[PDB]
Amino acid sequence: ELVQVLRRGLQQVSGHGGLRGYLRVLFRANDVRVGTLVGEDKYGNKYYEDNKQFFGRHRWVIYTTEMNGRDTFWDVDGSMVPPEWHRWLHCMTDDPPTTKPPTARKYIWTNHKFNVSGTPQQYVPYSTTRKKIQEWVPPSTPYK
Amino acid sequence: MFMINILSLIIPILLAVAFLTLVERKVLGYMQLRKGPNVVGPYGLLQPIADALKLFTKEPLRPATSSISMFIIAPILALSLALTMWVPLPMPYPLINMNLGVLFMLAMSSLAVYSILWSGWASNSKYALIGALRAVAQTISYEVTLAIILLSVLLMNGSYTLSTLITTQEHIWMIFTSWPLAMMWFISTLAETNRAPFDLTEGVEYAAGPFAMFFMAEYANIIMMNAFTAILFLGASHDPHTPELYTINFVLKTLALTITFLWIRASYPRFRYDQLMHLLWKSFLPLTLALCMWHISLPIMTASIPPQS
Amino acid sequence: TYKFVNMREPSMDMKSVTDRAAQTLLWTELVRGLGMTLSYLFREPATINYPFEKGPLSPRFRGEHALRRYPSGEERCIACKLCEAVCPAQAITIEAEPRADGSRRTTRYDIDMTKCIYCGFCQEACPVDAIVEGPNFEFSTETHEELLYNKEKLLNNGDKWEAEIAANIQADYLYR
Amino acid sequence: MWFEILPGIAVMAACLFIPGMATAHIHKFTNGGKEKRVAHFSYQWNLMERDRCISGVNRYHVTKGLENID
Amino acid sequence: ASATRVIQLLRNWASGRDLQAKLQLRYQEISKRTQPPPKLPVGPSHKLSNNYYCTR
Amino acid sequence: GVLRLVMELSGEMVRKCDPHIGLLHRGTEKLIEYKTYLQALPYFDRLDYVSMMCNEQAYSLAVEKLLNIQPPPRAQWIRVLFGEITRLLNHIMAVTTHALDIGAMTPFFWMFEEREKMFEFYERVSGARMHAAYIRPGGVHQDLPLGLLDDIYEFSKNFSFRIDELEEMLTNNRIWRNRTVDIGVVTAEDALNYGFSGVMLRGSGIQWDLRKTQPYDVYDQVEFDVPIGSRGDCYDRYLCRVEEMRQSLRIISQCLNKMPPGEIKVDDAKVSPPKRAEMKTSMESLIHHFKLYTEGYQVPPGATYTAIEAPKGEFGVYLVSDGSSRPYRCKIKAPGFAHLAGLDKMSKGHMLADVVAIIGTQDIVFGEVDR
Amino acid sequence: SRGEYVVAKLDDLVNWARRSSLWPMTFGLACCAVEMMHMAAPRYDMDRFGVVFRASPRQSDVMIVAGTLTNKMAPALRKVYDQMPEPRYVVSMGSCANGGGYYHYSYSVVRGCDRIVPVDIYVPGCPPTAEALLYGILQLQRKIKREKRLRIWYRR
Ligand SMILES: CCCCCCCCCCCCCCCCCC(=O)OC[C@H](COP(=O)([O-])OCC[N+](C)(C)C)OC(=O)CCCCCCCCCCCCCCCCC
Ligand SMILES: CCCCCCCCCCCCCCCCCC(=O)OC[C@H](COP(=O)([O-])OCC[N+](C)(C)C)OC(=O)CCCCCCCCCCCCCCCCC
Ligand SMILES: CCCCCCCCCCCCCCCCCC(=O)OC[C@H](COP(=O)([O-])OCC[N+](C)(C)C)OC(=O)CCCCCCCCCCCCCCCCC
Ligand SMILES: CCCCCCCCCCCCCCCCC[C@@H](O)O[C@H](CO[C@H](O)CCCCCCCCCCCCCCC)COP(=O)(O)OCC[N+](C)(C)C
Ligand SMILES: CCCCCCCCCCCCCCCCC[C@@H](O)O[C@H](CO[C@H](O)CCCCCCCCCCCCCCC)COP(=O)(O)OCC[N+](C)(C)C
Ligand SMILES: CCCCCCCC/C=C/CCCCCCCC(=O)OC[C@H](COP(=O)(O)OCCN)OC(=O)CCCCCCC/C=C/CCCCCCCC
Ligand SMILES: CCCCCCCC/C=C/CCCCCCCC(=O)OC[C@H](COP(=O)(O)OCCN)OC(=O)CCCCCCC/C=C/CCCCCCCC
Ligand SMILES: CC(C)NC(=N)NC(=N)Nc1ccc(Cl)cc1
Ligand SMILES: CC(C)NC(=N)NC(=N)Nc1ccc(Cl)cc1
Ligand code: SF4
Ligand code: SF4
Ligand code: SF4
Repeated sequence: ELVQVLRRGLQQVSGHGGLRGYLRVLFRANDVRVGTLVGEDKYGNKYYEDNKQFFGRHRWVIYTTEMNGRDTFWDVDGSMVPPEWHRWLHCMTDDPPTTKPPTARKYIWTNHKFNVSGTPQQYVPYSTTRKKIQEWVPPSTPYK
Repeated sequence: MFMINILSLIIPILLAVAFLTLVERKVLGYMQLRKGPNVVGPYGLLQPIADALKLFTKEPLRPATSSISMFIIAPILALSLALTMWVPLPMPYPLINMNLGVLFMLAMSSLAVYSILWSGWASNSKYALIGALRAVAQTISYEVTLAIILLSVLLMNGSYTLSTLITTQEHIWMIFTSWPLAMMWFISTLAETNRAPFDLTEGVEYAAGPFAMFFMAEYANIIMMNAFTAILFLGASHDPHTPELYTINFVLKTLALTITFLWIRASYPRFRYDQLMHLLWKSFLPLTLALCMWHISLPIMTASIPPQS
Repeated sequence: TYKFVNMREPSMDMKSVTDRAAQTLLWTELVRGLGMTLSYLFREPATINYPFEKGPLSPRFRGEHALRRYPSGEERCIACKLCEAVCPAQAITIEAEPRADGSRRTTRYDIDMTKCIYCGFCQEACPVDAIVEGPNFEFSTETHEELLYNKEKLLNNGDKWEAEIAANIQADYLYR
Repeated sequence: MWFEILPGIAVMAACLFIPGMATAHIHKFTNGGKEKRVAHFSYQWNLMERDRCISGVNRYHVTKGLENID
Repeated sequence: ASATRVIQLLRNWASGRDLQAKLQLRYQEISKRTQPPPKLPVGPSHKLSNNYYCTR
Repeated sequence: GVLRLVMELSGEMVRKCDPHIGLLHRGTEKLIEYKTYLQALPYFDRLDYVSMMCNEQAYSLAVEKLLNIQPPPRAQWIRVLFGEITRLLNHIMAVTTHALDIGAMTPFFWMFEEREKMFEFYERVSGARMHAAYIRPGGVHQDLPLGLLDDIYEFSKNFSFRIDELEEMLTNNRIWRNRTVDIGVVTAEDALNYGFSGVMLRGSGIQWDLRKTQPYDVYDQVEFDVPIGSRGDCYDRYLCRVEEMRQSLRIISQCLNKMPPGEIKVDDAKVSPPKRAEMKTSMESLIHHFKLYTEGYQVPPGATYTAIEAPKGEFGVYLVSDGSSRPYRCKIKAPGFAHLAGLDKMSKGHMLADVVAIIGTQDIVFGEVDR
Repeated sequence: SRGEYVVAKLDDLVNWARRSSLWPMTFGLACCAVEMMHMAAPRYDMDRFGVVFRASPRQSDVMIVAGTLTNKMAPALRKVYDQMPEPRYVVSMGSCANGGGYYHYSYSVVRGCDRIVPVDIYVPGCPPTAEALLYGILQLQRKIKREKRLRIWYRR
């Protein structure tokens, strides 16, 4: 009935923590659905799951308001997620990183970085090999 | 106070045009299983503003080989005639109460035909000129059919007054009375407004600001046509002491008719030019003439001639 | 076997003629199309809320390239140039020399991502599983140069995506 | 869902409400709380002119009656 | 899905067919994204004897 | 978007059509000559990019015929199943884009959601949503992941309703009938001789189909009907395409029921690469992997012409091998080339919209037209 | 400064409109065009971002070069780019548009559309995923957000 739908909408309003939270999730995420929290990474992203939605909308992420040195309250990217939560969100597996932590290595990055194109941290190519032919340096002593 | 009334008639029409663009996009998306604009604002209630700002702060491309006089006059004429056709419409009281309001609408539409021809001839391009000529032919043919239908309908009204139309439709609906005329009127309004399945012109030279003028004029014409159809065939009950009920009912009917316009555009394919031309002269015009004869004969043979006053 | 799709003469009896005439005068099929479109309008949209929601993928997905390391930290590539031999687009350039400790290791390893066709032949031909196609697909750049990866960029990609790449390889290494 | 189209339709309805309501309110305000007289014919115009003359305040809507004649 | 009963009746009547049976959206009827490890079979030439390549 | 058309009109009629093809020519044949046999597979993958796996299958059949080897039965069944899936994709694209050119767009969006689901199937089986490069000479690259057949079955269950919804909007629509009926009529003899194949022949009424006359893979072990037109116009061709979609659904059901077990590539390490575990534990396997991925297998000298019933008609490969590991010559016969050549014949006595409808019903891919 | 504040706010307002309302002209030349149709499909729905499905060259602000640009086709691309009214942006989608792709060494292929038109965004892939193209479009939007036309003009 319409009454049930209105009650569900009011519950969604109350589920986000009042009015300010509802408005925040409406304006910076364009969706006000509520789902069970699965976990949170070290950057502030919150990952939610709701299996009642159809496939492709049953898992989502609310991005943090500040990642690394960039203010990401409005400017949110798809590259801001760490690799393990990236795999979980893209549904290559059914196991969240909290349940199945990734294997730890001494060379794996501890801090994740998003796309740095258009920024001073952007990648610039260069040749990684040494010079091929060495020239002959003339003697420093005059002959006459 | 009359200038205040004029502004209250004008500005809400433009706002309704912008939000009609928004509503059309969202309705088409939901019919096509998409979502439509829901990102720019809350549920997408900033897309018309963003589009207007971009089109205003977009560079124009006025051709060097073009008549500047016509290039400026055509959008001005189109917008002025789009806004003018709202002053005789009663809702429930017209801004300008005219004894002959219907003929004013016909004359305004006939003059509004000139905008397409002038815009086509201003570009000094052969292909745009040919497209404009085809559009002019389609518009004038469906103008003939609209005029005959509107003459047929008003024979049960007694005059050319839309207030008298309301008084006539106080009891029952002209759509109940003359539904075949309603069908042909709706199709002819679609063809006149050049909406699908009759968008042959869009199926170009103007850009940026002047393009927005034509867009607003076309959408205002669409809204005006839907409002006129709602008044003519879906007459609401008018209470002199609480006029707001009639206004609410009329606005709801106009919105329903415009939504039906969008629905038809989403649903149907496009006619060919010769196919739609044969649609009128060989299918609509004979039936229109027959129904005109029938509606002339009906009041006489049933002793139900409407009062002149 | 075969069948006819448009060979069916309509009946000419008065009932059928009247039905067809009513269909012509009263737009029955057009009303049917309107009803179908209205039903689709009242159905639920199939749009995901990108970038907060992502489309499903598979462990076999091919995206940004990366170079892996051993658990000991030594890089897996042994400078064998099967990459360069098997690359259809010739997007891989490899130069090698003996390392300071005598190992067979690369000194130049460049992949032109604007020339690569993302076909996945390089990770099939690797005898040591060094070069892989990572799951990342959101590495768009604002300049042409940034898409000319080198050994440092590929090693950084491998270190950055090592966990997810290792998980995908573990999940899909029995089919290879 | 499909109810997300309502806010745009609501704004359109609010915009289209303004013309008729404003016209009715202005007509009632400029005529002493009564509907504007419809002078479609010369007889009606003569009636309006006579009403204005008998009112004498140069307003046709100021109506006078039995208390005015006697 | 999650539509109201009146909406379901309206969409079924407008389309003319029962749309609840055939849904365009996938609701938990698809396979799990994580599957048990496989064990692929070997071909006919995985023989330790009488498998000379000159005969095949 | 890469078509240039020079049209001479008489008022409203079209008196001359001249297609100026060549805006998407890339020297694919010469590049294939410069590549090896394994490195030339993506070139066929990118020829007709709505029938990617069909082109892969045609090239694989040509190379296997030259090599005188035979794929395993499971590989053949997988190839047939994915060829039918690709046929569904191509027919959806053709019909929906034909409607999109002529007006209607809602069926385009619906059937493109269906195409998105089929692309999900493609990505699951190969890792690439469009250009799988999955069918290779000797079988297929990898075995099907567990649980893929169940999802294919679900998709096949929920597709006949989609076809019915598509037909509700176009089949009996009077506007669609006006736009497509008695336009682009071609007789059987003219169609043949101009060099027509597939849907054009079936619409004109010729009872010809490669899948039944010259079976390949395991197409002779399935039952399906071949639609036949009567008037040879756009409407008949559209009906034939819809019925072909239904028949491909039937074939997909049969393949799902009768998928066999076994290996997915020929057990010949001198042609098909050995498994990674064998390569990392066996010296012969390592040598064969090295040689196959560096030099490539040699093909005996000869010349072959192998044609398959791609969704757009007869797609053929004329492959000439000089005994090396790289093809000496590779001619690609695309069905759209002859159709676009015959466009001028079909456009006589019509208008611009009719020309658009004729192009749409010819279903031209300029990638395969130009190569 | 009040003038600095006003020009900054006006720049933010103008950039917001251009960022939110994008009307791209799709130059679909090859297989990369199919992924654009799938981005416009219901699942991703490029329309919901304010990116109109299609537009004419006169009313377009973004040109998406998606496909192999050949020598016989380059002049037409340059002509339509010239006909586009400023401000105009270019998104090169796919390997063929970015560099040469599979056809880099061909005699009849332009090795990168950046040899013909100035490209603003490069999207890598063959073909790029619909999500990849959507990410490229959003990156273009965020790049527009950093434009400072009025700030530069006021400091001239
Ligand atoms: C670009 C083409 C332009 C073409 C036109 C150029 C010249 C314009 C000349 C304007 C003449 C105005 C005539 C009316 C003057 C007042 C008379 C009066 O009070 O009439 C009462 C009548 C009352 O209507 P009635 O018929 O009900 O009257 C009977 C009822 N009583 C007696 C009680 C009043 O008003 C009308 O008839 C209204 C219709 C007027 C039609 C003429 C003006 C048309 C304007 C639109 C066309 C031009 C648009 C240009 C746009 C810009 C282009 C760049
Ligand atoms: C996109 C899908 C569209 C589906 C169809 C939507 C319209 C449904 C009508 C049938 C199809 C269209 C036929 C042509 C138009 C018919 C017009 C018609 O009959 O309209 C019926 C009613 C008005 O008719 P009515 O019954 O109110 O008027 C009575 C008239 N007399 C007194 C003379 C008998 O209008 C509507 O239903 C409006 C529909 C469009 C607007 C949708 C959003 C608003 C939803 C309802 C809000 C209700 C509260 C509003 C505020 C109230 C404050 C007190
Ligand atoms: C119903 C409403 C209809 C109208 C709606 C639209 C109008 C309302 C919104 C307008 C927003 C502003 C848009 C302006 C255009 C910006 C983009 C543009 O074109 O940039 C190109 C140029 C950039 O200049 P440029 O010279 O650097 O250009 C670069 C060089 N070329 C030309 C080669 C590209 O913009 C301008 O030149 C605009 C400058 C004037 C506008 C005002 C800026 C200053 C405002 C503050 C002044 C001081 C205030 C304090 C003191 C007051 C004292 C009285
Ligand atoms: C009748 C016509 C009405 C038209 C409008 C009807 C619908 C109106 C809906 C408006 C809902 C509110 C929108 C608010 C959007 C977000 C506002 C904010 O995010 O933007 C600010 C700037 O935006 C503007 O200031 C807000 C404008 C809101 C809309 C104003 C009314 C719309 C204009 C109406 C024009 C009508 C004429 C045009 C017709 C075509 C920047 O703030 P920020 O930098 O992040 O600060 C940090 C964020 N913190 C504080 C949470 C930490
Ligand atoms: C017919 C002509 C119409 C004229 C209308 C004139 C009126 C001005 C128009 C005002 C429209 C509303 C203001 C703009 C709405 C901002 C909405 C807000 O939410 O945008 C924020 C952007 O804020 C930016 O900081 C710019 C703020 C917008 C500009 C506000 C300027 C201040 C108000 C206008 C002042 C005008 C100058 C006054 C000088 C005295 C964040 O959104 P976004 O960027 O998408 O990032 C989120 C991306 N998601 C959705 C995917 C998560
Ligand atoms: C498939 C259909 C396409 C064929 C038909 C399309 C016709 C388009 C013809 C292209 C020729 C270009 C000229 C025609 C449009 C003129 C637009 C114009 O005048 O723009 C002026 C404006 C000038 O700058 P401003 O904005 O005023 O100042 C700020 C500077 N940043 O914009 C410009 O920058 C354009 C200036 C150079 C463009 C003109 C150079 C080419 C002229 C050669 C003559 C060609 C004429 C075409 C003849 C057509 C019949 C054969
Ligand atoms: C306002 C309420 C809205 C409710 C309806 C929702 C919207 C419905 C709109 C859907 C329509 C879709 C757009 C239609 C565009 C095309 C219309 C069309 O094709 O009609 C043409 C149609 C057929 O054309 P063809 O078949 O192509 O020509 C071949 C001839 N053998 O011709 C017509 O004129 C249609 C008929 C209209 C008039 C119908 C009159 C029926 C007969 C009236 C008999 C009663 C006489 C009164 C005397 C009574 C005596 C007691
Ligand atoms: C048919 C397509 C090109 N149109 C649109 N999606 N929106 C549109 N032309 N833009 C717009 C919005 C508001 C106003 Cl007042 C004037 C123009
Ligand atoms: C080469 C084949 C596979 N591709 C397609 N571009 N067919 C085509 N008619 N599709 C299409 C898509 C959008 C528009 Cl606006 C107009 C046409
Ligand atoms: S994916 Fe293919 S084209 Fe790309 S680098 Fe690897 S082998 Fe070369
Ligand atoms: S195949 Fe492996 S070991 Fe050989 S060059 Fe490539 S990454 Fe290095
Ligand atoms: S980059 Fe790949 S998918 Fe895109 S046009 Fe080139 S070959 Fe086709």
